[PDB]
Amino acid sequence: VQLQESGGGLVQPGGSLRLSCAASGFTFSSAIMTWVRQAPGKGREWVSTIGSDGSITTYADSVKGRFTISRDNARNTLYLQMNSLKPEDTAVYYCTSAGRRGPGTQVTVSS
Amino acid sequence: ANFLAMVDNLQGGRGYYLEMLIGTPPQKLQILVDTGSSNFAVAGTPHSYIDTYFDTERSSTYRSKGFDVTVKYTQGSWTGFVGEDLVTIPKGFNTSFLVNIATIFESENFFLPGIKWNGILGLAYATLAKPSSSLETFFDSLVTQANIPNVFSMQMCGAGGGSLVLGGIEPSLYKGDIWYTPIKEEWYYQIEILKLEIGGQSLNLDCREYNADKAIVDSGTTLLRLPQKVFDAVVEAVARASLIPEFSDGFWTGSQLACWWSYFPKISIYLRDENSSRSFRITILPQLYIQPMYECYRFGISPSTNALVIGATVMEGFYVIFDRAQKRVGFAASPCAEIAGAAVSEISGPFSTEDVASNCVPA
Ligand SMILES: C[C@]1(c2cc(NC(=O)c3cnc(OCF)cn3)ccc2F)N=C(N)SCC12CCS(=O)(=O)CC2
Ligand SMILES: [Cl-]
Repeated sequence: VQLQESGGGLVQPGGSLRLSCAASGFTFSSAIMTWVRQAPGKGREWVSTIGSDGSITTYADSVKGRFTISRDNARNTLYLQMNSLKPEDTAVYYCTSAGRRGPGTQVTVSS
Repeated sequence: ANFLAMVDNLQGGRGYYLEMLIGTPPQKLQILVDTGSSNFAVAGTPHSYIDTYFDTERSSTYRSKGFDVTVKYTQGSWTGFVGEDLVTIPKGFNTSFLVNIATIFESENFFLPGIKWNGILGLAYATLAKPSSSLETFFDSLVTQANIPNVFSMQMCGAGGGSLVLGGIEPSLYKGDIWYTPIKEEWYYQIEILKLEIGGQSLNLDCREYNADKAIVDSGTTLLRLPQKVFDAVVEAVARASLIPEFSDGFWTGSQLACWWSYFPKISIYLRDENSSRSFRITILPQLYIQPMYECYRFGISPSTNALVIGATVMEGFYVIFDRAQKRVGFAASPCAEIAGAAVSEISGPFSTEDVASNCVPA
């Protein structure tokens, strides 16, 4: 279960990013996918989960209305569209599946 | 998560089960807590010997993966559809989590008559998950989605219900010290047994005999299962140490009962500490392995074709911490493990490991 995230960066408050995660070494079209975030000196925080066919999506209350999870099973890619970003959203965002995780992508929000 | 709300969340010698609410709207099922498997498997169809089952057609949020899973074994089988749905655990959490679920439609001797549970919660590692290790386990979903540490702990109070604390350790479920032994391999909760002691006398056996095939901690096994050579040594040592006129051959093998405690010896299992030069012993008194069923009793230890299984016979005496994060299994004596005002289990240490080999697992 190989995972590699991208699409993070340095943005302003009220900004936007689109995270991606490429997947390989497993049947991506049958896998539950989850975004998690981790900032230094803070607890691990679940962002969003999506079922294998993409129809069932769940979100943390901290990101509801602002972030959207999606996937392209044909392209073996998971996504996180991030809107209305604030300094509290600053963290490494990583994808996890079946106890494995990718190295993650840095999201930084600052004035 | 609330660890105090998880106290007394299991109902119980036919297994300890957790109330789990599945689908939309929620369907209440009773699910066996099993640290020796890794699938979340429930009853799918209307079967004999069960009260209720999970009907996927009544759940609006259920999604089928479009494939089956089959588990083969000597004394039976089970086949089921693999799907996905939202699950909540009322006694511990107040939000739903998206998990994989196997719905059993046919099976041989799986659901026994007079059993209250109608599914199994496999809490072992991804390695054991079927059809493959890519099928995300329930606890991996829970750790990731609920923001809990990668740790659970279990207490069984049937000999004295129980508690499955998902996310950590509850201080009210134990007294004294927690002793940790390393997880040698992450599949089952495999730990290294160094020595077995009956009435203060060590069995004159190579420590590889205790870890031949594997030595595991399994809440889904009823008895202390021992390999045939180890089992025969334990029976011989218990028989010699016992003051009374001999038990029958049938009592040892489980074909007949013994009807009627100082006359019976203690059984200690030595486990290697995180420091390899030290060990600690988990000790069960006769009340745990001579099990009530004139009062008649059954022998709480059985022979094994393959593995040494630390089942419910032993787990009844201890609060067991499955510390997956730190690759170790913790043990502390259960305050609820008490019959007739006497503690039916003990824990103690440290003890030296100078005489025994550095690795008792064969390689
Ligand atoms: C899933 C399974 C299992 C366990 C139970 N347990 C109990 O029934 C029980 C009852 N009482 C117990 O303790 C006393 F309360 C404790 N476990 C049931 C069905 C299973 F499918 N889990 C185990 N840990 S080993 C048997 C096994 C796995 C190996 S395999 O596939 O060869 C056969 C099935
Ligand atoms: Cl999955």
